[PDB]
Amino acid sequence: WEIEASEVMLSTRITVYKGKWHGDVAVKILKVVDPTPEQFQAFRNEVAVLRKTRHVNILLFMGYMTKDNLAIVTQWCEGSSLYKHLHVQETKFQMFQLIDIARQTAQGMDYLHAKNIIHRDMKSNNIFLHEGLTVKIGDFGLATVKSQQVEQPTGSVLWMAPEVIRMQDNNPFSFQSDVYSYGIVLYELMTGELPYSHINNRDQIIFMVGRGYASPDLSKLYKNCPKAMKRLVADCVKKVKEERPLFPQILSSIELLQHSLP
Amino acid sequence: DWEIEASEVMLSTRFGTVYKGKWHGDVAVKIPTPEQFQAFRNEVAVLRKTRHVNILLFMGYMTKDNLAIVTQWCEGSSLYKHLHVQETKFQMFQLIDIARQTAQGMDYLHAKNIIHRDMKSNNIFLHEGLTVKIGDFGLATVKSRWSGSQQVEQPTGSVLWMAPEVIRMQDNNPFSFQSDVYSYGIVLYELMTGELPYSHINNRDQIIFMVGRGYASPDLSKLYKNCPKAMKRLVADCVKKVKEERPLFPQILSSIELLQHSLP
Amino acid sequence: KVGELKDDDFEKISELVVFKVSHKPSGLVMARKLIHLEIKPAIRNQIIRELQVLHECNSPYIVGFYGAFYSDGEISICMEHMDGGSLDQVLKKAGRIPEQILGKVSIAVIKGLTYLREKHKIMHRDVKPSNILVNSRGEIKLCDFGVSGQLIDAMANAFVGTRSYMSPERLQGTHYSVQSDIWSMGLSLVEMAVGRYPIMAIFELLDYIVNEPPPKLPSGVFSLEFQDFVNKCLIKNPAERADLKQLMVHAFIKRSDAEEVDFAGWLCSTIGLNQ
Amino acid sequence: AFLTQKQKVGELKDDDFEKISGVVFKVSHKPSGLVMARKLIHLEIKPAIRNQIIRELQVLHECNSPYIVGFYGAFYSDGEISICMEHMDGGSLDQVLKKAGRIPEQILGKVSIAVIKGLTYLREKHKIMHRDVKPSNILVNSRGEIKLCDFGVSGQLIDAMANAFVGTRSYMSPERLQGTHYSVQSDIWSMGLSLVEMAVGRYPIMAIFELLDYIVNEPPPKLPSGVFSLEFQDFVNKCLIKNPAERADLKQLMVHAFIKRSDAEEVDFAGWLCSTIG
Ligand SMILES: CNS(=O)(=O)Nc1nccc(Cc2c(C)c3ccc(Oc4ncccc4F)cc3oc2=O)c1F
Ligand SMILES: CNS(=O)(=O)Nc1nccc(Cc2c(C)c3ccc(Oc4ncccc4F)cc3oc2=O)c1F
Repeated sequence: WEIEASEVMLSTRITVYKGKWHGDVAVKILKVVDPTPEQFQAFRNEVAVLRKTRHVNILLFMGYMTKDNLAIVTQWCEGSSLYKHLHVQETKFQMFQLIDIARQTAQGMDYLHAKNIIHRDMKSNNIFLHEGLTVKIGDFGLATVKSQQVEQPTGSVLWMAPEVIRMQDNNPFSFQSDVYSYGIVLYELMTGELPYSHINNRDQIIFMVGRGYASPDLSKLYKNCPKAMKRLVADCVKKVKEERPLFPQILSSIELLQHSLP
Repeated sequence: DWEIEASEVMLSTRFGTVYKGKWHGDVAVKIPTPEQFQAFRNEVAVLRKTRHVNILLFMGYMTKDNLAIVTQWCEGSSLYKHLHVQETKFQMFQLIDIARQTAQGMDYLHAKNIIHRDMKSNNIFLHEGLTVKIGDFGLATVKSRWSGSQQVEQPTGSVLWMAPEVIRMQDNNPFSFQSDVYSYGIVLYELMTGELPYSHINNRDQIIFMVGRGYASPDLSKLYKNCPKAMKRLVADCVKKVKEERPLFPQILSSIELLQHSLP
Repeated sequence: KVGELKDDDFEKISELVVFKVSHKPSGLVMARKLIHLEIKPAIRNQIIRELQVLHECNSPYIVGFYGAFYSDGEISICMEHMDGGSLDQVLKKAGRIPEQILGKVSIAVIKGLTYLREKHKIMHRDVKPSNILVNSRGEIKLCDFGVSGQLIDAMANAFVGTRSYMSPERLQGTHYSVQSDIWSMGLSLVEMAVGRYPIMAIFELLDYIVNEPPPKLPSGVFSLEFQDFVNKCLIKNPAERADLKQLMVHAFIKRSDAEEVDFAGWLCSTIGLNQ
Repeated sequence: AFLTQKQKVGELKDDDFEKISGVVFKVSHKPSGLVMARKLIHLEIKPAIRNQIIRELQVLHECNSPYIVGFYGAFYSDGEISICMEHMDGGSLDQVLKKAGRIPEQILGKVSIAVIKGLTYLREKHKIMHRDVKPSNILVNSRGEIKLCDFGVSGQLIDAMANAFVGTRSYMSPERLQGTHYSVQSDIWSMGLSLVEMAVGRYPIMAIFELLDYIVNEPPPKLPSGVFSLEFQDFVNKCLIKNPAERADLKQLMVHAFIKRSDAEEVDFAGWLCSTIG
């Protein structure tokens, strides 16, 4: 998957650059003057994961770059992120296509778990709503295949798991952390506001979640929703990892609740 | 990417009508003799290289039991149905967008050194009627420095899209970039007119002899008066009987983007 | 006796694409041929309307017709089952075809063409031994002819057709008539006469047809009037080719009609059947 | 004398500035020849939120003191929030802590005097708390004045910044970490932690949750009695009381003896920094 520098023209900048190569492409270039070999092995791990992913719900990898600064070539998504649709512009979504988004991204994470991939960074900025109907999952820089001490967490503290935050295990990252992150995505999806909005302190949120005192509030869910959906929302946010359900049962519940509409 | 699937897909009934399956969403499935194995490994070999938004996304293969190829399930109809079955009232911007998407997919395939050899409007699907998908790579190939050594087989398809040098078969390997350029030119004719070429002829052998001798060409007078003049020039000179005079795909994309940006 | 036809009324028995079927209320065996068409619906309605034309086509030399219908995206044509098979299958099984059988099949095809001319004013256009059938009772019928031009226009895309017995003058688009069918009949009679094309891409065959004259049979293997018959059937000039009234007074047709041949017994010996 | 320097600088635009050397950069205005400090903050928020934030950001104009970093203006450009302030050439004390390793005790006394006077000034005039007292937020110049910066002035901007940087070191009081009542005692706790941190140069005892757990369940570390005089340990143990009820308020930081004897000392900070740089 070798691409030489002279065919990719860097057209506009929106780090990330909108380029032109056999079509509109999005180029994730890491402009670092002194590349450490840690970034080298991170880049090799990223491209090694991206070569194993071929699905309609995953942002499509096409190629990489080696000389000058390291860059990643993928397709150019048209539209905006789910964070930008939900908390920046506030598009008035209707119920049906919200459950459609839920089942599509659940299908994407189910395919990632079937292909033995842990995304590890599931949040709203990683959800691209491509022409308003199709979902894409990208930015696999922290994706890792299971097969040592885990690296320090770097993402936002909202979508992390309590066992991620207290990190008492060498490798607390697993299927169920992604399940809880998907549950938080569902939480913001059915309400439209970020969880723990009444708290404006980062370390307070970290400590209150780590000690298990804090929890998302389901009171802002409208009561015209079917009770199976709120039961699913309550089940997917459960703190202890051994009773959080797996993605095939989630997909089965979603299609079961979709089927019942007359 | 690669690797084999399992019995997760379901068999409903033990050229049909539907071969649709279910494997993490809607998917499309294709279908021990040696002649099937040659084409099957050629299909998987060409499909491991294709990653593009205009190309049909290969998903996996199955070698156990019957030979199968699983790919994504597109929503919509083929382009042939859209022009000759339902007669959808397309606007001109949609047709030019379809032409530039197919040109972009061909430019990617030829830049990555791939010949499908087998264009027609049957193999072009409109995904939700918006984005093109090019598929059915059963007769695809990879060019090489030894590709001229091997002798190509009979295409046995439909003679309306093949090139005169193809239908003559005087060279050892009549296929090249320009044969696909001619087939794309017939596709441009079908987009800009709406009917099959050589409509006044109702004999295939008549078509074979009358085109293979260089005595026939599609009628350029059936193009609409409100078609772009550069579009008429493009479809005219990509169907030239001379193999060398047909322009390459970068020229075609440049002309199409020039005519798109020229329109107010 | 056979009324309307539907898909559920037929039971698949065997393959001859052709599936041998039977109609359950009636109990007679028919032959059902399926063709795949990607054609507009109203056009297929017209295809049904002028495939109803074959109701008045009855003769001892034309395959009987029962009905036609459309189902499951496939056009369904139904004809009388007629078990002796085509001359291509008989040619593969028997190896050679003797000259008196050649005279009988020539008489059959020429009388069928005269019947079609005098009763329907249409033509066959596809003379090749796969389209002539033989019955166990010795009658030689014709089928697969061009009855409705919309169906030719619809089928004008896919043919497989590695070879071609098409007339030379119908390769550049000149005037055509029954003389082209006579010429293709000459090619068919010569083809089976020897059992091979006695001389390889399809365009080379059309080149071979158009630019240089057809071959001659040796005089030592067949009687002289047979070579006279075929060389009158293999004239390149459309006007110089003998028409139907000329072949009905040729010496070969009167000697073949004067001959009494156990054609039914010989074909039953060839297929090895005991009713 | 610094007031008239803003008076000769009119409108500020992004095209009139140039790259020289969130994220913080320095900028200069070419005819004036003065140096300004630019702070760049990235937020993905509503337009109305951005405008009420900038409407809360104008207040820094009336925040004028020799103990508070001066202010120029703030505006919006390229999906970013720009904060313009007046430049300290000496940088924050964290960088000179990494440069020197340790700081002489009278310098910490002068820093303590400056920060407590700044806290008194801020609580008298605006009645607001700093919320972010750490050595990266305190600045010095080549002249010798020590000023506070990047305080919690805009609650909507605090809500916007509530989730961003991960947190490697934390200097925040326990009583706000439980979510209970917090006051200026939180800033006093943070000040005490900052001064002991620059006193010894490193944290004398891990992921961020471990520091949070250690802070909530255990008393803070204390200095040895055999090294320094008992009055400085008295300073730090009055500043490191867990319960804010008996934790010392700013008045008995003012009448505390160490602050008075440090005020009595004449410490020339400019001469020592010029000896440090050369
Ligand atoms: C290749 N040469 S060409 O290019 O001239 N094309 C064509 N030539 C000749 C004909 C046609 C179409 C045609 C076909 C093939 C056809 C087949 C079967 C049929 O059933 C029966 N037939 C006779 C008796 C009883 C029946 F039940 C009716 C048919 O009627 C038709 O019209 C062509 F397309
Ligand atoms: C950990 N405690 S917390 O959870 O409360 N988080 C927060 N703590 C404290 C503050 C804030 C927000 C803040 C920020 C960061 C800020 C930064 C610069 C600024 O410019 C200047 N400032 C002073 C002098 C000159 C200037 F140019 C104004 C600012 O104003 C602000 O409001 C927090 F989010």
